[PDB]
Amino acid sequence: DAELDQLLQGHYIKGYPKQYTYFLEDGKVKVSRPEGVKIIPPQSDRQKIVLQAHNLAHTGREATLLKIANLYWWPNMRKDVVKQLGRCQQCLITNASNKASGPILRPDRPQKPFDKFFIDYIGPLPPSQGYLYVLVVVDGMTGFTWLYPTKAPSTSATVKSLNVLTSIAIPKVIHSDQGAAFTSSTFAEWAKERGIHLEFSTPYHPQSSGKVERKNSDIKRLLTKLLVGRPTKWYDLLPVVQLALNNTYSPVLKYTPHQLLFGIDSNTPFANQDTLDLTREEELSLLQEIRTSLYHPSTPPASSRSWSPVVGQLVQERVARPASLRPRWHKPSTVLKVLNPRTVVILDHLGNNRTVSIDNLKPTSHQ
Amino acid sequence: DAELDQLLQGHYIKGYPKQYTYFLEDGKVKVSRPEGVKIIPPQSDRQKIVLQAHNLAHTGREATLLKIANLYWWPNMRKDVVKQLGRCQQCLITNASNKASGPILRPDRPQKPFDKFFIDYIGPLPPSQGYLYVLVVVDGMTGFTWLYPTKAPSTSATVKSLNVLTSIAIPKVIHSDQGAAFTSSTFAEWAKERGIHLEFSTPYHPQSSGKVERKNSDIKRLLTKLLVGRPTKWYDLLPVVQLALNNTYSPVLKYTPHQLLFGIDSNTPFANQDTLDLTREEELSLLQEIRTSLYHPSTPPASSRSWSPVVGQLVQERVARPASLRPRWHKPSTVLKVLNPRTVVILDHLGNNRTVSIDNLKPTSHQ
Amino acid sequence: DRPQKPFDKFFIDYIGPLPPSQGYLYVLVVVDGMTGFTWLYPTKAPSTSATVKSLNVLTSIAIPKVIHSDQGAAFTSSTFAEWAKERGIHLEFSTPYHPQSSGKVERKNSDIKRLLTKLLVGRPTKWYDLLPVVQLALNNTYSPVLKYTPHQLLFGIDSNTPFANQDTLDLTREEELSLLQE
Amino acid sequence: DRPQKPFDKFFIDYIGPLPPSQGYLYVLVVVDGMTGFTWLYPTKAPSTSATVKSLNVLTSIAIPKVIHSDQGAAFTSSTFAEWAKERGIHLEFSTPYHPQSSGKVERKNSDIKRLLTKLLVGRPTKWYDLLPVVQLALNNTYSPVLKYTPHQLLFGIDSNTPFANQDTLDLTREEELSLLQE
DNA sequence: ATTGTCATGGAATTTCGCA
DNA sequence: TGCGAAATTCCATGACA
DNA sequence: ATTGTCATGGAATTTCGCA
DNA sequence: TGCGAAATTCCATGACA
Ligand SMILES: O=C(NCc1ccc(F)cc1F)c1c(O)c2c(CO)ccnc2n(O)c1=O
Ligand SMILES: O=C(NCc1ccc(F)cc1F)c1c(O)c2c(CO)ccnc2n(O)c1=O
Ligand SMILES: [Mg+2]
Ligand SMILES: [Mg+2]
Ligand SMILES: [Mg+2]
Ligand SMILES: [Mg+2]
Ligand SMILES: [Zn+2]
Ligand SMILES: [Zn+2]
Repeated sequence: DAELDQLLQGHYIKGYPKQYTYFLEDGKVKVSRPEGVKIIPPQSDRQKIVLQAHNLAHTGREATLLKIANLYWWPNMRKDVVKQLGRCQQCLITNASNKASGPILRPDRPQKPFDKFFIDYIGPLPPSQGYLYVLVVVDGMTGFTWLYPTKAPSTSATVKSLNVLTSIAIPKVIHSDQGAAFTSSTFAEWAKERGIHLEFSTPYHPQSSGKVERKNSDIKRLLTKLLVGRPTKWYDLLPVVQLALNNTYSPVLKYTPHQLLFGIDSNTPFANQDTLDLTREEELSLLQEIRTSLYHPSTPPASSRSWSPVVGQLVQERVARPASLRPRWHKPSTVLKVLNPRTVVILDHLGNNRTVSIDNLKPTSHQ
Repeated sequence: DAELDQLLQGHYIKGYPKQYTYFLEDGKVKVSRPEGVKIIPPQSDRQKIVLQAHNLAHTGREATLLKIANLYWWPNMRKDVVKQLGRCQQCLITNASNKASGPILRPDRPQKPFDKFFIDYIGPLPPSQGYLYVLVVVDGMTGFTWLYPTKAPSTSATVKSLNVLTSIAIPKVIHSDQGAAFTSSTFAEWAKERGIHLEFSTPYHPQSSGKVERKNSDIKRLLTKLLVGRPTKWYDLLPVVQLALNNTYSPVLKYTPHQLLFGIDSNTPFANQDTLDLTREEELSLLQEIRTSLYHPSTPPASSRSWSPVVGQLVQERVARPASLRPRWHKPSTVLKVLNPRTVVILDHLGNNRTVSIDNLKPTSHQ
Repeated sequence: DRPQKPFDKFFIDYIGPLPPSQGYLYVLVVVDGMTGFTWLYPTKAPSTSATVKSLNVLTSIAIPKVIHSDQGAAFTSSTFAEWAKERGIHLEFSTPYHPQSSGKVERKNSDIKRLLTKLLVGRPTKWYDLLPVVQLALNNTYSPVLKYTPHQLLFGIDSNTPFANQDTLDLTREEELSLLQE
Repeated sequence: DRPQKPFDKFFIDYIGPLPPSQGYLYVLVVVDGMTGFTWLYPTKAPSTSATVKSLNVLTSIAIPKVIHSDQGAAFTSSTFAEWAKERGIHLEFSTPYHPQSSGKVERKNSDIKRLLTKLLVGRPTKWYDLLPVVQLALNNTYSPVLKYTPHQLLFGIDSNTPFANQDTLDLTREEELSLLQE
């Protein structure tokens, strides 16, 4: 009001260009701009004006400004527009992100067999012999896979199947998602009794279990092909598929999961006979070098508009199972630690510490 | 057998390199290759060998060859491998495509309002006043949207709502997907009585209705923001959202759907007053030029490994709702006509003519 | 002075009571003062409730600066006044017993009352279904003064339903006899 | 001659009948002739059916070229012969009453029968749950001849469960008394 | 017989106010 | 005739089941 | 406290057989 | 020392709820 008073008489005020005639009409300070005559509201009224324009349809920066520009003008209008957008809780938790996640990590292949198991459940499937699910256990280094049919993705069925598997060898680490069968205290006690470290993916990020998930695709693809024209009796096919996939060549590796595990084919069709004249000690020596020379992919190029997490940054976790007409994003939270360019710890919306993937995060807009 | 007979004595046969010693051992013709000693099977046995290797895990070109190469060798092995892959019905209908669709078309914006309506249903939603669905009608040229709550995505509810809409004007064409409400003979008769041409998207391709689908996103996004912290009573908000979105600026267009339809704002907040001194005839003249100068996007660049349809080509339509462990692709079919680089007519797997989008097609591998 | 524009002034009035058609008895007539564009809303009473209910549909498409009506009870109520004030609509009333609008609006309301009568005869209880086609006819009628139809002035385009054939708008001799009996 | 390899020859035999543990009475013992690696499968009978059922689990992981056994009924049946022929497995039988395998296999089967006895005492009806840890012990036992454990020869790596502490494998004086009573 | 669309906010580019 | 800053435009990102 | 993966088949590149 | 063709490698595409 006092700022606008000195402007009407002709005195200069920073932000208001001098080459325009500021006059008074109908009790409102106006200005003759190239687009037309606009009302210059006092500083004390500009926040309320930006709010009324935004609240019409909760529009972003430009769509909110085009409304205000129809009637008003003042120095640095978008600055006041963005200020309100960053304070509108409804827009922050409902709008989508326009910044992609940084490029994925390609973690090193486990050095030895049984160094790390990946496990996951497939199902529910068509009922076969009373069974509905399949426990899939993939050795990270070899890709060798064990299949176990179960009636439920339960901890009890998981333990019974893994006790049979661990008859052959005990793994260092078992990696799984945060499903109910693997996060139960009963499963943790089972792993501790056997010296097995339990590793868990970040929530709602099956890419972290991409080792098994990819193997799940091959299992279903083969089961589909074998069941074409037949009723879906898959129970008796699980041993067939397990053997078939474990002895299938990976074209980029030039080896099968069986060969990476044993260094020699068994009495299967088209068994490789190259190491026939070598001794077992010479055969294992060649196997130890084959395992270390395997192809390993590198991190892909980052997309043109990606974001990487920074300690202290305001981020928002995606809502797991959002109800109809409910926001897709939680309220803003702060990054506590950056474990890797793709994984962070945040101060959760409940007050807890949470370890999440950036694929389920967006950086809070407008700072 | 006779071909292999002349090879043992040293005579040259095309395809078999001369610089290798072909000998006989254990009743089988063998050869000393750099990789080792391989069996050369007779021509009459090579098809059965490729089949047994493929059928182990129904593997592609290289994974099937790496099996055969462990024991056998003959001229142009991959040629015989690919020949079997193109005949294996299970692989053709179960495997995924590795060729992306050609770039999308950006069809011209309708020249006038009411030239083309796009319609679609949103729902089911949380029960609000007994209503579960929303009929969304978007004018293609303006983006102006009408909202109608219904108890079901039915033809009867669609007709009752459109009879109210067509009180203001009758459209030339109504475009919709192939939902039950829009494909019923009752709806076709309703449109014919009013001189309205019914246009339908290709099946299972909501991109073709992208005009409404995109508007559906804005409707749900605004309804979400307005319902934050409140129970999802959306029935009384549909008129509010309809008015809010119809008067929202499109930042790339610099106009609202209301302005493109009427050429002048009504008594809404922040109404534009630029054409205040013009007459209505001068205002409509400016509106007629604004409609013709609107920004129109162009077709994006094709991806590095895209495919475009050719008449006579063998393609496969995606299965609509594939059951568990069932193939994702129909049996191969022939392209009859290419309506546009993104739409074709095929001789359907039942014997009918079908108009499909290439997004739901894959070119049959191995010709 | 500023030229007249659409949404500058809406003229509203009630027509009825009419023979019951699917439960409705009245028609709320809304005419835009500049274009002559007409909206017809069937109500069950000439009440503020039915008026607000029907104008909420219209004001979800466009909001007038001014609404003009007579001193009817539904329009002079404090409820309807609060309704108009919330939407920034200025209410403007004609003098009691001195109904005043404009020549274009007067003639437009004449056409509506006459067109309703011509189709009420023979089908007096089916006018609810006919309200859509009645609006199309009224809004695609050529205006002798402006030389443009209401549809053309509101949207700036020609219409997909041009009404070149004009109903007589007068009752034929057989329609007069079947009306004096009703 | 070609050096000996894993999966060249599997030696199978039945141990039992044993005290019932969760319904099972026998243990089908499978030993790889080259590595000494041992698989233990509990069955309810020394029948061809139970043998095929347990070997189907093993042959879904690796298939031997040759299976060696004695002239036991389950192994000389025409059904088990058809089963082996379908998987390309050559059956090889020792002379009746002249059981013959190999020194490494003979000693390995000795360790299994002795290790089972040492844990049968005290818990005679709970050996079903102990079969996993028994296989781990057998397959991580240091071989004096080859100077490598069966696990190391089969996988070419060290194990995450090395068994440095060796059970006495002989029955203590108190275990002998609690066994003569059973 | 048919066909993607567009709000969004950082970044890239242009325009403005002044000299 | 050019500077710093504001204003405008650009456009990758994601979601419409 | 944790992290994508890899079969697939045309295309691009290298190797082979021969001179 | 270089050619045509076969063999190998490359890698974008898509799917694991
Ligand atoms: O969406 C899932 N996969 C789909 C999927 C998507 C991307 C990818 F790169 C790999 C994938 F597999 C998925 C789950 O969402 C899930 C949940 C949560 O519902 C609990 C337990 N297991 C789960 N598995 O196993 C899943 O695969
Ligand atoms: O998947 C649907 N949308 C999702 C969707 C995906 C891509 C896109 F670019 C736009 C989209 F909207 C979808 C349907 O699948 C659908 C079906 C088939 O179930 C019948 C009737 N309507 C339907 N509508 O409206 C849909 O949006
Ligand atoms: Mg899972
Ligand atoms: Mg999974
Ligand atoms: Mg639809
Ligand atoms: Mg839709
Ligand atoms: Zn907002
Ligand atoms: Zn196949």
